[PDB]
Amino acid sequence: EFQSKPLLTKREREVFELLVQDKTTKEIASELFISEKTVRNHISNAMQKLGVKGRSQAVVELLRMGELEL
Amino acid sequence: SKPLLTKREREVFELLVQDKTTKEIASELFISEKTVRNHISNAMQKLGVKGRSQAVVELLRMGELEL
Repeated sequence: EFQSKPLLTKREREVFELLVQDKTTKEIASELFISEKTVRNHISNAMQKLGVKGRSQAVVELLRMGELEL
Repeated sequence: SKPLLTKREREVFELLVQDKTTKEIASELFISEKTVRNHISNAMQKLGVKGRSQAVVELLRMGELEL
């Protein structure tokens, strides 16, 4: 309706939801049927969108924003 | 189940979730960057996880960190 689209794309969110369950990037790639490079690319793009340098800070910010659950 | 962090280990994570690099943490807590990495590693081992983000998520789960 009028709310803006989530900052994360669908696939970025899937990667992050696996990330918080302790999966390695190989396991995420295997689960999502994509290359590891693609997993890294998704993590990288999401952190450039949040303007943070590390995965920890991406997770925290995403959690603050309601874009990721736990 | 419930692993206990020392004062320093908790402090490092508390600073970590405020978007500080290890360099900055080292500066604020008046210790070396090596010592900061050591506290992080030892916390990760107590928590049974593989990286910093997983440590943060497990501490959030247990109620030992707040955002």
